Amino acid sequence: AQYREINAGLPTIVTFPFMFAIMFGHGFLMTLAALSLVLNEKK
Amino acid sequence: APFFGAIGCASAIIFTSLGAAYGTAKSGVGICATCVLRPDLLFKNIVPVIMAGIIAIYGLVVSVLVCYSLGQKQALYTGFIQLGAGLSVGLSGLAAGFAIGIVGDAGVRGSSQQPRLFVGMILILIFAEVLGLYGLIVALLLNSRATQDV
Amino acid sequence: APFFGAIGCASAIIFTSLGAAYGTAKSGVGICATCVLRPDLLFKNIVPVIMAGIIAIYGLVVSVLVCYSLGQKQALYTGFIQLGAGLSVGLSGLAAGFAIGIVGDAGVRGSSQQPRLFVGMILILIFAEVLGLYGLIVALLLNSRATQDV
Amino acid sequence: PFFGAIGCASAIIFTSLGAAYGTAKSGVGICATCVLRPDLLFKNIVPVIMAGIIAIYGLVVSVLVCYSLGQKQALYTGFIQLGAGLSVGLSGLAAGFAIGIVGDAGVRGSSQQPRLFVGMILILIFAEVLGLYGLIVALLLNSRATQDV
Amino acid sequence: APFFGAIGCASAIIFTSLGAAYGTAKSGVGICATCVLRPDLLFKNIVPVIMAGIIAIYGLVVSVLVCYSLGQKQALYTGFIQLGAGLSVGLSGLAAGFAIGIVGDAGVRGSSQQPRLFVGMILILIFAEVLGLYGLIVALLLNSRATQDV
Amino acid sequence: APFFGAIGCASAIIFTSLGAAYGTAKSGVGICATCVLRPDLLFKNIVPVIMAGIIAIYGLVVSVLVCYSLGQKQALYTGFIQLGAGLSVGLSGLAAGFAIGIVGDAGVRGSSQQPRLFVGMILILIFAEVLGLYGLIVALLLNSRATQDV
Amino acid sequence: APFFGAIGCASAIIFTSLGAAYGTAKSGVGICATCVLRPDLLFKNIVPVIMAGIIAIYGLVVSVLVCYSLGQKQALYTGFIQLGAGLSVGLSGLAAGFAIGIVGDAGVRGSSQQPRLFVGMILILIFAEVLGLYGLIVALLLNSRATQDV
Amino acid sequence: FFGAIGCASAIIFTSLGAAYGTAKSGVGICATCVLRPDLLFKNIVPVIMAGIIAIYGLVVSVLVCYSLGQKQALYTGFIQLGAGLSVGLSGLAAGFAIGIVGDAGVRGSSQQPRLFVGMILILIFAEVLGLYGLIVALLLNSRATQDV
Amino acid sequence: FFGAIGCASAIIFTSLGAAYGTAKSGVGICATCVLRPDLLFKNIVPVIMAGIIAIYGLVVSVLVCYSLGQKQALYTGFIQLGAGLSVGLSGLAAGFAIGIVGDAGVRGSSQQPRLFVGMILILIFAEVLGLYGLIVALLLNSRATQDV
Amino acid sequence: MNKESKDDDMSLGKFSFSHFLYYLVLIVVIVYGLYKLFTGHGSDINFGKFLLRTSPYMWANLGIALCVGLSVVGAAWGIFITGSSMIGAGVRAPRITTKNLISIIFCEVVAIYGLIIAIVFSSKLTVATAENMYSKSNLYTGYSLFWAGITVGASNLICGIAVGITGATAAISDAADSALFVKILVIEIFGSILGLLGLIVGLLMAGKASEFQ
Amino acid sequence: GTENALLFSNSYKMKLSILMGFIHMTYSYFFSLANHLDIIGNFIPGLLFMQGIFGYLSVCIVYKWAVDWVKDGKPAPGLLNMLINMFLSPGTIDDELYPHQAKVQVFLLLMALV
Amino acid sequence: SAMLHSLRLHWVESMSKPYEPFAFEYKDMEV
Amino acid sequence: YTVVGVFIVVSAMSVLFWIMAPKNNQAVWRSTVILTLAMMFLMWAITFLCQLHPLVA
Repeated sequence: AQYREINAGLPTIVTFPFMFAIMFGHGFLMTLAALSLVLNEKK
Repeated sequence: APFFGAIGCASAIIFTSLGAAYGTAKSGVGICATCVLRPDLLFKNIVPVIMAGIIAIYGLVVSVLVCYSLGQKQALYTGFIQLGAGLSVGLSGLAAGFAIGIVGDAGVRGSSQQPRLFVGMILILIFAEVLGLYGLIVALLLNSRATQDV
Repeated sequence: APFFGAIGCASAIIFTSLGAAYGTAKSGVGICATCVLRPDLLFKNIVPVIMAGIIAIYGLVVSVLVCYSLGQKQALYTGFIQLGAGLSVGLSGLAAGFAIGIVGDAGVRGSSQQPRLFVGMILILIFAEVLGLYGLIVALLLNSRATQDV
Repeated sequence: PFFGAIGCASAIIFTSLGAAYGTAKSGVGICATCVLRPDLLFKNIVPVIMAGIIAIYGLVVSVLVCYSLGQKQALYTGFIQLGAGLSVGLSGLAAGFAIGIVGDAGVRGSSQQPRLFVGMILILIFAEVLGLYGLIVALLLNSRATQDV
Repeated sequence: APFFGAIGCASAIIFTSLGAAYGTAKSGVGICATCVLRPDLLFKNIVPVIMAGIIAIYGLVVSVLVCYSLGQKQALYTGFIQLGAGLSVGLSGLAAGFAIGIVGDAGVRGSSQQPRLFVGMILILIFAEVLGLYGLIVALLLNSRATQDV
Repeated sequence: APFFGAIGCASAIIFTSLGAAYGTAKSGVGICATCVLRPDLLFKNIVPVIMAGIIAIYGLVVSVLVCYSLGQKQALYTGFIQLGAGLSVGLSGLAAGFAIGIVGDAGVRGSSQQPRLFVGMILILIFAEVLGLYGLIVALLLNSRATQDV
Repeated sequence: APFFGAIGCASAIIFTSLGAAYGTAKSGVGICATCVLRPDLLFKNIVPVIMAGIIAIYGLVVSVLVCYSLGQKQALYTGFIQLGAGLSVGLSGLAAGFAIGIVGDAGVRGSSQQPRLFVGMILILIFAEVLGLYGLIVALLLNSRATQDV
Repeated sequence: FFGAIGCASAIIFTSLGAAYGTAKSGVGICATCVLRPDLLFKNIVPVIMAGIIAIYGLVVSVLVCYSLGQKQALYTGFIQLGAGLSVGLSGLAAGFAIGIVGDAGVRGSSQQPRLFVGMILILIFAEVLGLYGLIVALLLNSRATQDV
Repeated sequence: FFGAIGCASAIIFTSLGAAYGTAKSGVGICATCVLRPDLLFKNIVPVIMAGIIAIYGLVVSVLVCYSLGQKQALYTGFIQLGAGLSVGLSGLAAGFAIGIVGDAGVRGSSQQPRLFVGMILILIFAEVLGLYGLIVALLLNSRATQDV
Repeated sequence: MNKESKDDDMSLGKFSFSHFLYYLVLIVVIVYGLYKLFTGHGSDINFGKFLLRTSPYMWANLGIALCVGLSVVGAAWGIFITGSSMIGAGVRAPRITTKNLISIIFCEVVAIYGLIIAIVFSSKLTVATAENMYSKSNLYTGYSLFWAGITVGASNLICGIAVGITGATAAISDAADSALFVKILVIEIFGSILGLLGLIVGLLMAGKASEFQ
Repeated sequence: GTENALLFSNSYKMKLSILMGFIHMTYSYFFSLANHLDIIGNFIPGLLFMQGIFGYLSVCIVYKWAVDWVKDGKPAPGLLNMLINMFLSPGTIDDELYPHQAKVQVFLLLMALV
Repeated sequence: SAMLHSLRLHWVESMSKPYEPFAFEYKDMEV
Repeated sequence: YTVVGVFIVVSAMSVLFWIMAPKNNQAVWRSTVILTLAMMFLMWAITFLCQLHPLVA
């Protein structure tokens, strides 16, 4: 899997999180804990 | 009436004879000689066969009394109260015959090498043989009120 | 009349005699195995068979008390009471004899290995009769209402 | 009917069998641990006394269920007491079965190191809730058995 | 009416008490065995007994909630949803306790050597609690539909 | 009508929770042993416990969907269609969980030594969802045809 | 009668899912165990799990076709040919999965030593997979006559 | 009317015996092919021999399925269970004997090449029970007639 | 009327006993045939001798099946169960003893050419048990027409 | 009646699992059927007030077929351990192990024992051997033939099993060299009288159930 | 909509996952059909039976939630439409079908068989 | 909630074209 | 009444899933808005009140 433009799984970034997010407001705590990882990404 | 209760007399000596047969069977098994001879424990090992047969000999009197109290014709009232005394002497004779069989097998295998365990092994079967006497006493007390039925 | 409570008298002595026979066999196996190494602890170890054998007196007295409370008529208020009341003391004596046999075997082998274990094994074996005492008390309380058949 | 006496009597038999198996495993572990060092025999006897306390719930539930028995025998009074007694009996048998393995593991592990007596006493003291839950379920089932015809 | 609806309330506490007893025994065996070789994991290994012992509250609350919905006068079609929800909650609590026992023993035995697997053992041990919550929620949903009839 | 259709809805969660508990215990038993050899392989080996425990949602959704369809009144032909979907989904989830337990333990033990076999072990275990999805679809189609009015 | 058709429709997909789960577990156990020794044989050894997992489509399609003809009310004539065709499809799928499992595990285990018997194992699995297709065809022929009434 | 269990029992027992015979032949097939890779087409005869017995129960269930009407008495649903059970037991015994005969014929034919005639002769001769039970089930199914 | 399971039990039990005896005789013949190839024809007698017991259960099953579907009653449906059970148990015991007797005779004949006449004499003399059950089944099946 | 189709399916299902028990593992017996039948019999026996009992009259079937089938099935299983030992000796000795085949005839006599009683247990009829409780009375003669043929079949099967077990040990008869097989044959000859005495005492104690007009 | 009890939100949540997965399946088939670019073939013929069965099931599912008045279906519709289809060619509607009404199953089976 | 990743990785990867899409989704936003 | 009209009016009438894209990562950013708008159109609130019956049963 060393393709330059395709195919490498570009549709999994949209189909993966959209279909995976349908199994779950319970998403507010995941949005807050995921939002803490943006600032905590460096350290 | 259905005449239910005659199986209690025949079922009395079944567990007692099976317990005594398991006692003499479990006591007769095993080795008893060391090199060429023994300590004369062959005369001491004859007590477990009489101790296992004593439960069947005491259980035979309950089946004889139940067979004499059964008769040719009896109602369901005396037949229902008469049945049940044989199973109590049979279960205690089978359990005491099994404990006398294991105690006679361990006391015979350990008694073959050294006869010092015959003092406890002889009192163990005598203390375990009281279940047939208690079951025969309960069978006699239960059969004492089953006579003269109408 | 119809009656089915006749098996309750022998049902307590059957399980109590089976549990006392199993505990006496398990105590005699450890006493016979420990009597070969040290013959001094045989007379001290012989007390657990007589102490374990006292559980059959509750089932025999409960069976004689249940059989003594039987009248001339069978009703729906006396049948099925001696089966559960005697079956509770029979199961409690069977579990107490089963734990007393395993405690007597490990207490006899461990007491034969190292001393000072007779106080703990005799303490646990003397403390294991509380289930048989509570089952005999519940069997007496259930047997107290077995009369007055309407 | 008239068959609730075995269900009311089996409650003390289940807790008595579980306490007997717990005293058997505690005596086996104390007998196996007392051979190496006879200095902790009094500490290892706590499991038999802790396992033997579960029989009082089935005995008191059996005496309370036996005290509520009326003078007649029907099908309405021989179904609730059987499940209520069988619930406390099975809960006491399961609590005694777990207390036997917990007391045997604590008595066996207490020989090499006595530092696990706090954890074994904590788990053995914490595993007694099944007898109180089954006794409370037997009391709740026994509370709705009044007016027996 | 028969009035046999108590078997569903007794089977839930029986299966939940058996699964919680087997899980507490299996967690206490590996915790007691791992506590001797390593005293640092004593506070860490106590999570499995507390997590396994919480399964009894679902069957006890389901049996206590199902006991109030039985009624003083039972019917013939009343003891179906309580039996199915009690059997489902009992089997779910027994399977959850059986998986929590092997997960606690394998988590304690694997965590005794290396403490790096405490996150995977904690997540894998905490992930099995959904079965008792699903069976308790199904027993509550079936218990809610057992109070409208009669 | 008796209205005894709750056993069909309650029958699925016992086999599904038992199969998911056995698969989660089988994956958790090998996960702690495979996590000791490599710390990075713990998160890769932790997927089989959630994959084995993910099969309980079919029986929980089938039991939760069949639980609300009972109500108070029922018919003579209502209660037999849900038993095939519940027993089929329960046996399919129990067999898939039982095979997923040994397949997850053998896949974790084989993937613990070589990290290249994790894709083959995950790909082999990924194909087991078709049986639970087909049984859950058959149980949903059978549960959908049971209630046709109201 | 109330209904007897759901037992065959549940036993068909239950037996097919159990046979496919047992064959997939038995193939995945030997494939996961033999995948560590040979990395190139991982793609060849994975054919038995995917080929064994396709056997559930016959019992799923037969259970869906039998479930499509059963609504809220039904007669008693369909509940014998439906149970016979579902039992034949279930026994054919269980025999096909059980026969496919041992040949897949033995083929996957024997394929590591000599890589020349893959055509014999693939022809053995392809020739053993027709047993479920024959029972699925008999269940389709028997299911074709179950839609005339109701 | 419950004669469908006898019709499904023939294909169920024949499929179980053919599956056990195919498993028993495939178990020794990999062991016989592991020693010598030349014999690859001379050891698959027990799989086709065990699979050939399924046509008796499949043709018996297919022929018995066509004789099902809307109305039927209790006399026409008794001989089909014994005929289908006898055909299923004969096919299961023939498949179980053909599995051990195929594995023993492959293991004996693996070492010495002259033992293939005995393994083919025993496996070809052990299939007479499925034809006898299928013929008895065909005669019992053809001799069954009843309405109402 | 439940004579169909009794009629199929003769071919089922005879096919199971002949299948197990042919499986054990083929396993022992295939195991002993690997040493010497000349003993294959001498060792092949037990499978052919054990497989001939299916003709009695097939003929008894055909004769019992011939009296079903045209005439039947309450008293005319009991002889087929004992007649099928006699030939089934005799064929199963004769096949089970013929398997171990054929394996021991194949090992004794494989050792030297002395015990082959004794094993062939015992295998030839073991057919009297199946012949007695076949004669009892034919005698019981022959008297199945008394009234109606 | 349902007792015919239930006893036939139970008798076939018992011999099927019992025959498949000693065979290769393809099927197993139901272990839960004993506890289910014991709990179902003990539960329905106590409640309600009634006496559980089955009431057939003769059933006309199991005596003649059960006697010859039970005797032939028991006699056919005894020669397996004897022929495997006699042929299992091999070339180790030319002694009496190849001349002790008289025990195989004693085990072969168990096939005729009980089959001759089953042949004598039917006179001028094959559906009913005596009067039955369907058009006549006195069904005890047809009722006792099942227990008489079952007792004679079990006695002939036990005597043939004991004769086969005595013949299997009487095949070699010696653990070392220089041994005699006449001592094992003397004890093996004493077990053959149990089939003749049990068949004569069983056939004489059961009376007769033939000559039904 | 809203979740208040069972048997109410499942009728929309059941067809919601199929209607949402149908666009992902059609986009996944069009994405594979657009790729692999003389070298065309084996992709235009595929996704015709599933597009007809899933298209007729999704069309009856979308048309079923708009049918009030009575020309609709409680069981389910959608599931009963595709479930009843592929079994009988000479049908009319089961249930809640438009005025077509039997040519859709014949064109679906004829286009799926080819 | 990894069933969508398993089904999209196994079944979705066949009609579109392993764990290459999960690494490619995180590596897509980085580059 | 349905949410398909609001989803078709919003998605089919807003930008049409086009047409400009960035010069860096235009593939993921271009194809991401089409799938996100497609899923957001699939979540258009298509619930009951066309065939709904609350308080069942």
